[PDB]
Amino acid sequence: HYELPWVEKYRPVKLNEIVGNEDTVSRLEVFAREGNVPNIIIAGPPGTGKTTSILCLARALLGPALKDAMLELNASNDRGIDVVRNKIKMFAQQKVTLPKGRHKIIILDEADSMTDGAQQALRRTMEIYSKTTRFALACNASDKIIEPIQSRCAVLRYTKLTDAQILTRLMNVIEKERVPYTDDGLEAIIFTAQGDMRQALNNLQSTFSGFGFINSENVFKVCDEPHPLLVKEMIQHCVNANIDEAYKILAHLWHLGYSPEDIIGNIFRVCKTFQMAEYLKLEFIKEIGYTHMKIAEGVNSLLQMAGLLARLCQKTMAP
Amino acid sequence: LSEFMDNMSFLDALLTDVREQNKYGRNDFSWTNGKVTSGLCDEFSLESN
Amino acid sequence: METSALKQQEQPAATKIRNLPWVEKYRPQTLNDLISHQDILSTIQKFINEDRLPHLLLYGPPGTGKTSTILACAKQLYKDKEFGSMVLELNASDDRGIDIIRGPILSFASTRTIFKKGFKLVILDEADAMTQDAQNALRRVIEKFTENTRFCLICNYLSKIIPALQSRCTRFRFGPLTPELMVPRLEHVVEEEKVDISEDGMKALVTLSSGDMRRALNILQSTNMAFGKVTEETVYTCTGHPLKSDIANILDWMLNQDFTTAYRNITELKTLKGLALHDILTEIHLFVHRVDFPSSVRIHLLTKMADIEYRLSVGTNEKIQLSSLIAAFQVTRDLIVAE
Amino acid sequence: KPVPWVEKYRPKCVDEVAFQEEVVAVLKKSLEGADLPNLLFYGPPGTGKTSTILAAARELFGPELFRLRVLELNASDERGIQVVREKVKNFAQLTVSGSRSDGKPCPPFKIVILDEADSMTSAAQAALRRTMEKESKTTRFCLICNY
Amino acid sequence: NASSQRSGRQILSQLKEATQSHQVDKQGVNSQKPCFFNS
Amino acid sequence: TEDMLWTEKYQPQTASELIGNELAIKKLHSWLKDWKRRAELEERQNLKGK
Amino acid sequence: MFEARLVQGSILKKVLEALKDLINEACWDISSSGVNLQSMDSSHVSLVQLTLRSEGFDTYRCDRNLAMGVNLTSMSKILKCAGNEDIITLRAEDNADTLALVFEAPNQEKVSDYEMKLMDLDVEQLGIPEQEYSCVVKMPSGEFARICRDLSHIGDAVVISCAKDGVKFSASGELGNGNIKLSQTSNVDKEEEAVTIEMNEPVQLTFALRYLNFFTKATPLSSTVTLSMSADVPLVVEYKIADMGHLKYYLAPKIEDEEGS
Amino acid sequence: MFEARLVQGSILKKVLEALKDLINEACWDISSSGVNLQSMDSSHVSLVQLTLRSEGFDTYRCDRNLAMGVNLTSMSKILKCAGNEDIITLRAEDNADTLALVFEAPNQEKVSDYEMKLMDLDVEQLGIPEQEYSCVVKMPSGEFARICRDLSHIGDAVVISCAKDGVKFSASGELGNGNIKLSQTSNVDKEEEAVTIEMNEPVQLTFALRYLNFFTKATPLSSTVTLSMSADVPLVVEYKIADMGHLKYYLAPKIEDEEGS
Amino acid sequence: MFEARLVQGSILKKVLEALKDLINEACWDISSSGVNLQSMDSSHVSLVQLTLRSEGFDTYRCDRNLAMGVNLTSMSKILKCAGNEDIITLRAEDNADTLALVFEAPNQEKVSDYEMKLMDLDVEQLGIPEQEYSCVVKMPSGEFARICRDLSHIGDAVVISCAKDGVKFSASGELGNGNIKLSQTSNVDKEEEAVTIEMNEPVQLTFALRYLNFFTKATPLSSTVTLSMSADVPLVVEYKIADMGHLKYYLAPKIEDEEGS
Amino acid sequence: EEVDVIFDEDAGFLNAIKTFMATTKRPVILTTSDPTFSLMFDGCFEEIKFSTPSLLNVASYLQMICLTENFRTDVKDFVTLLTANTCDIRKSILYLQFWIRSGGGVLEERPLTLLPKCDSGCAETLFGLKNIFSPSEDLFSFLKHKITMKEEWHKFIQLLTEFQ
Ligand SMILES: Nc1ncnc2c1ncn2[C@@H]1O[C@H](COP(=O)(O)OP(=O)(O)OP(O)(O)=S)[C@@H](O)[C@H]1O
Ligand SMILES: Nc1ncnc2c1ncn2[C@@H]1O[C@H](COP(=O)(O)OP(=O)(O)OP(O)(O)=S)[C@@H](O)[C@H]1O
Ligand SMILES: Nc1ncnc2c1ncn2[C@@H]1O[C@H](COP(=O)(O)OP(=O)(O)OP(O)(O)=S)[C@@H](O)[C@H]1O
Ligand SMILES: [Mg+2]
Ligand SMILES: [Mg+2]
Ligand SMILES: [Mg+2]
Repeated sequence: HYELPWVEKYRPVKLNEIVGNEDTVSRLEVFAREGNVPNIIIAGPPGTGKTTSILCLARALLGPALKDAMLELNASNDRGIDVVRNKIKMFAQQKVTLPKGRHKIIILDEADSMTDGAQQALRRTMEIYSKTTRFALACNASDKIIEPIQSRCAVLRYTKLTDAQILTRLMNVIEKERVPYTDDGLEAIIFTAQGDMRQALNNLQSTFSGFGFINSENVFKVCDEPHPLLVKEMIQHCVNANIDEAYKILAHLWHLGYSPEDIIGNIFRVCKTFQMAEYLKLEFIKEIGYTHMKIAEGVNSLLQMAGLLARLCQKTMAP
Repeated sequence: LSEFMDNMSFLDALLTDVREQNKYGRNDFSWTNGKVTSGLCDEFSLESN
Repeated sequence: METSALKQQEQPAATKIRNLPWVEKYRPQTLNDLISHQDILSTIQKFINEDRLPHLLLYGPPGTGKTSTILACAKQLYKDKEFGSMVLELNASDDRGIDIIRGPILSFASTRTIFKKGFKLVILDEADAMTQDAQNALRRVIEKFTENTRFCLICNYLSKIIPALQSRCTRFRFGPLTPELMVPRLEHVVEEEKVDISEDGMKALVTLSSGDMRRALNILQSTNMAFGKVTEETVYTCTGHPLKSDIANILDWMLNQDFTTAYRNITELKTLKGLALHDILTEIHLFVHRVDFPSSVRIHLLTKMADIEYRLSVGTNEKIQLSSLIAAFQVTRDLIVAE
Repeated sequence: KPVPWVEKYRPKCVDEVAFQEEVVAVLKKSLEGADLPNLLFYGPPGTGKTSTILAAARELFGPELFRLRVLELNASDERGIQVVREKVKNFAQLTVSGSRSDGKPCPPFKIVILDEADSMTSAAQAALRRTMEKESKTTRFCLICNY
Repeated sequence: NASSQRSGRQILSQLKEATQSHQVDKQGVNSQKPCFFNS
Repeated sequence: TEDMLWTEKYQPQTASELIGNELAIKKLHSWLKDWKRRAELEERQNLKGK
Repeated sequence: MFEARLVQGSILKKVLEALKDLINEACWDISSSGVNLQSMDSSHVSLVQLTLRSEGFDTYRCDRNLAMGVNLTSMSKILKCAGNEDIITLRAEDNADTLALVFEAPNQEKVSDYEMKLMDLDVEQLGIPEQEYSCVVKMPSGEFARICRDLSHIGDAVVISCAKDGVKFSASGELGNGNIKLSQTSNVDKEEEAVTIEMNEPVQLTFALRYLNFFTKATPLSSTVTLSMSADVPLVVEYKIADMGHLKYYLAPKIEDEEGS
Repeated sequence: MFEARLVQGSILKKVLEALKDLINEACWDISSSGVNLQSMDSSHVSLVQLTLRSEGFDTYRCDRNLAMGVNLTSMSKILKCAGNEDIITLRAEDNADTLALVFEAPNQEKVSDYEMKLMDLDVEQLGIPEQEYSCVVKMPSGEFARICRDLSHIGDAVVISCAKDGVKFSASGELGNGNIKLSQTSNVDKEEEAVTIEMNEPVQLTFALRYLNFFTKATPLSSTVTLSMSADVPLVVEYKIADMGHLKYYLAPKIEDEEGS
Repeated sequence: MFEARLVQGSILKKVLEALKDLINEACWDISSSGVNLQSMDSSHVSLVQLTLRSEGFDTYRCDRNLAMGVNLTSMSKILKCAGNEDIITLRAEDNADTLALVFEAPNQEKVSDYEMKLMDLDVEQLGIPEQEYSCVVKMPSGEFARICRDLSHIGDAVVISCAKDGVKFSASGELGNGNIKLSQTSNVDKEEEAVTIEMNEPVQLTFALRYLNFFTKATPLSSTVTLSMSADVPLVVEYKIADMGHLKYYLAPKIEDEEGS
Repeated sequence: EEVDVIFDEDAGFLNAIKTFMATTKRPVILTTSDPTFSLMFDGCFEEIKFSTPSLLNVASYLQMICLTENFRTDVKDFVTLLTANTCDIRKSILYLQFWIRSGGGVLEERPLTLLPKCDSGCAETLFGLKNIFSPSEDLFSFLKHKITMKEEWHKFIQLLTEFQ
């Protein structure tokens, strides 16, 4: 009777339903099929399917013994120095009977939140006990993991999902959930989720639960981003070097309450796929990045935004 | 070549880098230190990055 | 620890004979009593009434009414006899590290309710001040206990929440109040409070507030009790904002006279009014788009003032930056005037 | 053992700062009522704002309770406003009983003299606003700036 | 190892006689590696 | 049908099977050979005493 | 304007070491019926309900209803230097912000006057009606203490199931699951107490280890304790004090999910 | 299915109390002959070989000769709960990941089922070969305990010397010697106190004292202890628990840095 | 040629753990009569007097009056290596620059000789008025220790008011005033025990809490302690070591102010 | 192992191993990767330094481990693989195991005398570049030719982001 969220209702249960990162998922498929998995560290942006991949790999490796031979430690658990000293080492020393080629799996999700002392301790208990237990860790920023674990693991790289893949799985969810839609809503959802399947599914469920129809207007009424047509008209006026209309639209955006950060983010995201010349795109990107670092450093007012607008306008009128 | 290397200098100088360079030592090729061993305490970072 | 009793009886604490807290005088009570963001409130009430309430992310500029809104939702969803057994509210005042997520949050989200069966609610005020690892634990607490309890995160800046915590929730922005529907609140309070005010006072009140009622009422009562009358001059004196006539005279000096006389007059007025260069730059920037300039002049002025507002942040000598601000206009528009 | 010259010949009480007429008058009116409101002094450096507020603190309190009941802080702390807010919270939470043999008991509010208040970002400024509103009737704030 | 609790009193009272004395088992299974630990 | 990581599957049993750092491993091997000679000499002295 | 006399300080020191870190702030409500304590854990997972009569006191007298609260750290720290056999006095005014624990002499030599500062915190009466329970059993304090020590000593989740045969205390932990079975026919020899059952339908529930451990700090209040557990109503650990009053301990069970197919 | 029934649980409690801080983990090899526990210590200087034959148990059934390894910290924390007059059941399957200890308490029906997990021990079975020892000493165990105490105050290393009149336990110290001579006390009332020496030839070896104290802490297990000592072999300290089995302690001698002439 | 011999090694450990923090440089003054300590606290608020006579020592020798200064952290590390039952010799020379602490072996293990430095900054001559006190009281040591530990959690200053009824240790602070009174005799397991008072007039004074916290560490010095307290002269908390000598700690009161109007 | 790793639970570890230094009769070995621990530790010990091994020798050994698992390959790919891992033999061996046991990346024949098909392309999958590009595409082939389509631009941006 409970509405399971479409993130958890339509999570993949096999490794052949994962879209994106075809080579790494194919290697995970062959390692789930044959066995003898190495200690893996999967790194990538949020939402690309790392936890789902390691869960499906653990399930396909273990089977009925998944309740006994798998120990899962997320960021919501303790994962302290004494936890690594006692619980993980005791699970590694535990005797579990498994078929040939199958080892126990200690999943450690979000190794970024693992403190450096716990990693320093986890080195040797990862090293010696590899005859019976195996380690599958996952992170976003692999630099937060100390170098000894990266030495003790195999580093698998996850990339941002290409828009075709997120479109295909969005269509799969829609055809399995009879969602009424138009192609404008598809483009709006793909825009609001930059290679993030979790954000796309959550936004789609939110607009279908809110308004019941999938078009651009409803999606930007629920996601509530600065509208990409307004930002496209900004960039188009600045291509023509019309500072008056561009500042008119940006004053409209500013008076709607959008922060400097997501305004310059949306300007960059629209400007990346804008239809103009390569050199003008390069200079536009350079000035956008300069202004974005100015917003990052702490100065974030309307004056900086309009100054970037003036620089983008003057890059056209000056050779 | 000069134009490209000018944009590359622009990218290093007036664009933010992902990981904050010279965070624990100074810039490369220096003999002050650079043997920055990783952390050794279980207390969390609590940083405001 | 604690820190809730002081606020809890700080809100009903007044002299009631002499003090006049006009901000606390007019407060919303329920969803039908917050006359703003009707789409958001109707959507949240429809989510509640269908028992399809998802994880909420209430974000926006402060003073727009997020916490009172979710308090109204919590009071309407659960009665007073089971409010403490079903609603868990936390702020950033009780910050001891990342153990707040593994403490009350993880224990409360991992058990049923006690007395009356139902889904519980977690309210987290100021969630952007939470560290990245504490939020990385809060997303897992959200993921594994989404059926039993729902999470409502109130924050001020959306960028400081991780993409996963955003992607587990639906986002609702409390935007600023359009000045129109804001003005009826001001005329209601002046008609109740018997205050002398002109239309320039209303323009100043809707300009400095930039879409809020709390600081608007603060400015209004402060100017009223300090002067007895509310006009453009008295408001910008009580607030201590750059007066429009002063910025107009600054622009006149930069646009008519030579370098040195303009420099001396501007420096004299700056030390006379205590007016910084950042606020001069902001108000002159607002002034530039109103005064009819050519496109190239407008572009050049905007670029130069953006550069000066960047240079002022790193902490140089403001005297040299002020003289360069004068130079930015002397280069183009006084040359065109001489032409 | 000795003190620097700048803190030595500053005026001991109010009305001894020259060239100011109405500021010291309103300060004396506030001190006669034994209630200093939240105070903001702006002016160029080396003018006497710090001298005036320190003289007012010495006049309203006793010299033996002068240092114990005021707290000088700067807003340019490198660790954000969390350390500043925790210092203000610690100072406002601690209460020291005082007695003056001159004949006037000490007022209950404590004094936080905060310098360089104009070097403050808007988020930190709103945090300071909510901190001052939390301690409205127990601690009266002093803000020193040029702009 | 660092994975084990290695405090001063534990390591001396559990491993001093490894250095000060002989091995009771000297023939047979001796190429095996006791990783010192205390629960 | 293998249940070993390649680090331990191809674990060097002898120090001569190691690659690189030749001076270091010969120094270590000479030091440990001298310690073995000392232990054997101690056992010889114990057998001579009794 | 409230006053109270207490025959022994042992009852108070035991009821206060029962709730050291379980309860952040202790707020007693006063009435002509008696002294009451409706408190709820800061993590909002467990509740304590201490109801003591007026006649169990030496002399009880009130003038008006009032609920006063004290920080439990200070209320604990003043007690560690207490005489267990001492008569004690609790005193407050109608609108004063201070509560006085007038201490008599544990060594026939001293009169002490301690004051504690109240705080101004909201308190709402958690109006639970007395509903029926599917399984009501009795269990000694020492045995229940030992078994809670042993179970939280091995595992991190005390799984208690009440059936017709007895009460099964299980603990499935990382080290290895320990299961304990009591019975109706069993009676201990340490205090000569018999586990008797009033079973109606079999019920299985899971609770946190630490919170039961904190609940189980209350052994010297009563010789025996009552476990009341229903299929939906949370766990009740109830100590009945000899002529003094009654104590009630509510703990909501953990989340357990259906195993996927 | 491995099934063992200890008729009296105190003996197993006592042997774990004798070796609680000595050995890291207990490995059991079980066959039709009975339970054997040949546990190395972590410094690998001492080995405990405790044998309990099949006929000493009430019931016994093994279908396959097996070996398990359990950490003795867990095996120490379990057995505090048991009484001194009861029976113990050790249960395991032919291929299982756990072993169950079942305690039937002296109540009518109070069953404790502690299912302890098995650690995957990598160390194979370690034992010394059988050999005749030149010096055999039959001697009271508690009198060994008091000698071990006296030398434990005096020193930490014993230069023990066997002579025809008995074994002399000589300490080493800068100024303090704990030289305690033992003579023939065979003509005495109780055969446990009587000391008989069957030594072939004298031999001199040095031993640490903490391990001797740990070995002699098992004095109430057996009435008397046999001491087996010979050249270049570990010292054997053997206790015979009458009708339940026999336990041996193998303690290695200290190495000696002999100086050349 | 200075050689003092102490009958028990626990005396230095129990007198010196008090001197761990209050004194920066401890200067022994040796003469024909015995050993004197005139310790001058670095805050210029407290004094420590120790008189240790020769007849308490098993052996004591001296040729000329000397003063030896030892830094506070320099002997604390070297005293923890000496047991309580060890028999200690303090040895100093006339013109050399090392202080030798020769401990008897811990249960005849090995002789431990430790060396340190005896250069004093100055003799630091100080005069004691040998004044007469209006309040002298015999009261247990452990009672004062638990009074200090109870009032320590409140604040940093403690006010005492000695009257003919008894003493009244009071400590007002951030949370609440704590008050302990001592009157007439006391009922303990021993037949005789009393806070006995001989006194002229009631006086009250306020002191710093932390200084009494460092004099608290001299608790095992005696079963009971002496309190001398009067209108102006500093408070004496005097410990007798039976035949050894005596110890007297002075601390200056914190003066109070009265409102003129 | 890893003597430089001291926690607050390891109370007085250094003094304990200094007592082990003083009162040993058996060999004691210390292993640490921290160069500063040679300075902080106070004691008498023989110092042995392991330098970074030569790239070509370890590359030949890794090619060799590939051969004994019956795959042939080239030297240069393990050279850049070693360069990316800073000549770490453990990381290279583990990634080589993961890479060989997944069945190979690209089947290209390269007849060299100095026969089965070569298995070049290890460093490309090491950096995750095969998740960005088609298996027909090569890195330098993509980089040398002119980029015109939107998908090639996205591939270029994702490559540069993965390296940034
Ligand atoms: N490649 C994918 N194919 C199909 N569904 C996906 C994919 N990636 C994400 N999803 C969906 O998104 C949900 C959440 O993905 P997760 O794996 O939890 O994200 P993540 O990779 O773990 O990154 P985190 O958890 O934010 S660090 C899954 O349950 C799927 O429903
Ligand atoms: N839409 C509104 N109309 C009128 N008054 C409002 C409105 N929103 C907020 N207020 C006032 O603000 C008070 C509380 O608002 P808050 O919920 O604190 O604002 P906020 O959006 O949560 O931002 P914070 O709390 O400063 S982070 C109310 O009692 C009102 O006095
Ligand atoms: N009008 C005045 N009357 C008396 N003393 C003065 C006057 N103007 C300046 N001073 C003295 O000048 C010195 C410096 O002034 P301060 O008040 O300490 O600092 P300031 O004027 O606030 O400038 P800051 O603190 O750098 S912003 C002090 O010793 C003052 O007593
Ligand atoms: Mg995840
Ligand atoms: Mg709010
Ligand atoms: Mg100043």
